[PDB]
Amino acid sequence: EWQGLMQFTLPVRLCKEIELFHFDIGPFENMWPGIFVYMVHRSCGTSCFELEKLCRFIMSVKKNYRRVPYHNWKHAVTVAHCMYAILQNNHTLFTDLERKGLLIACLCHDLDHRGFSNSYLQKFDHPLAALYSTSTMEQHHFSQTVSILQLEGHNIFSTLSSSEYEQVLEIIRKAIIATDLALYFGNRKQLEEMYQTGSLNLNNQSHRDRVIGLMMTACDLCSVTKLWPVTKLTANDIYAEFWAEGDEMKKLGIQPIPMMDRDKKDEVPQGQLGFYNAVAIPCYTTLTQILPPTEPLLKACRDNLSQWEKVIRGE
Ligand SMILES: COc1cn(-c2ccc3c(c2F)C(C)(C)C(=O)N3CC2CC2)nc(-c2ccnn2-c2ccccc2)c1=O
Ligand SMILES: [Mg+2]
Ligand SMILES: [Zn+2]
Repeated sequence: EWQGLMQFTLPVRLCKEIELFHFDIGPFENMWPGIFVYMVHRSCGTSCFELEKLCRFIMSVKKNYRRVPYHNWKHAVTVAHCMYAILQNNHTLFTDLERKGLLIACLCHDLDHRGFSNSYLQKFDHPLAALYSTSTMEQHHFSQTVSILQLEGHNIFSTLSSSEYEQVLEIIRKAIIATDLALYFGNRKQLEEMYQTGSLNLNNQSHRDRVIGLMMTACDLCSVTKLWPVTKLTANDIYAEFWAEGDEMKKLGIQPIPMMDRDKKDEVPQGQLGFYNAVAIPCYTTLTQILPPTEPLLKACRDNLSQWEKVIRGE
């Protein structure tokens, strides 16, 4: 499988489309691994990784996403593509090591997801929660990333120096942990404060980490930034996963919270409106403030919000 990837060439008709924030990978499943190779090559250079190691790595990542309704291989590549578009539109700001780390972090950020929230795992004293008390799944995702990197023929970072290697692994660690949405709220609030007091300073590593964390959230949530038919379908996948978790609670006779209850289906449009207003709009607003070229994400998020309003109002 990995050898045929080495030969892959992105069809020329997709060379312009892939640069756009709203690009939907949906119709191109057999190309997803090749699309990631393409994005790495354009963003980090063709001399960045040894091609064979990169190809082995990508295929091992793919195999370590489970067949769940939403946190699957499709989501991994979708998030990686959003990061690509952010990086391509902010060419001066990030280092070569950051561009490498962040594309890899995005592809890996939900590795071996089981379709359960951290809350679920903690409540039922699952072994992963016994191991990782906070940001439970995210620590697991990073752990899985490191395990794949340490496989024979998979160390894509083998040709970095000792210091550069630990640096990129820390970029990846922080970026994956930042995808714990519980951490986003505080991160965005701190960034908003720093922005408006004019103290935000990208020479400051801790400020940089915060900006990278917000970029990670923005990429992770980017299904809300696609054209309406794409966004609407992805919402189906998201709730399928919410409801499957709810169903697991019902197996103990336990009534789940509304968001995870398939019997509360009629409340979905209102639920989405609430989520866009409370989470997605603030995310892309703050991101656009810090990185003006990301504005198309906010524009697309606003468009989908108005679509959900129309659904609620029966228009
Ligand atoms: C209602 O509709 C939606 C609700 N959520 C949502 C999710 C988790 C949590 C919450 C949410 F709102 C709250 C309630 C804030 C919460 O505490 N968690 C758990 C998390 C803190 C640790 N996400 C999406 C969405 C749109 C795009 N990607 N995702 C997404 C889907 C699954 C997981 C994460 C994000 C969505 O569409
Ligand atoms: Mg996650
Ligand atoms: Zn994710």
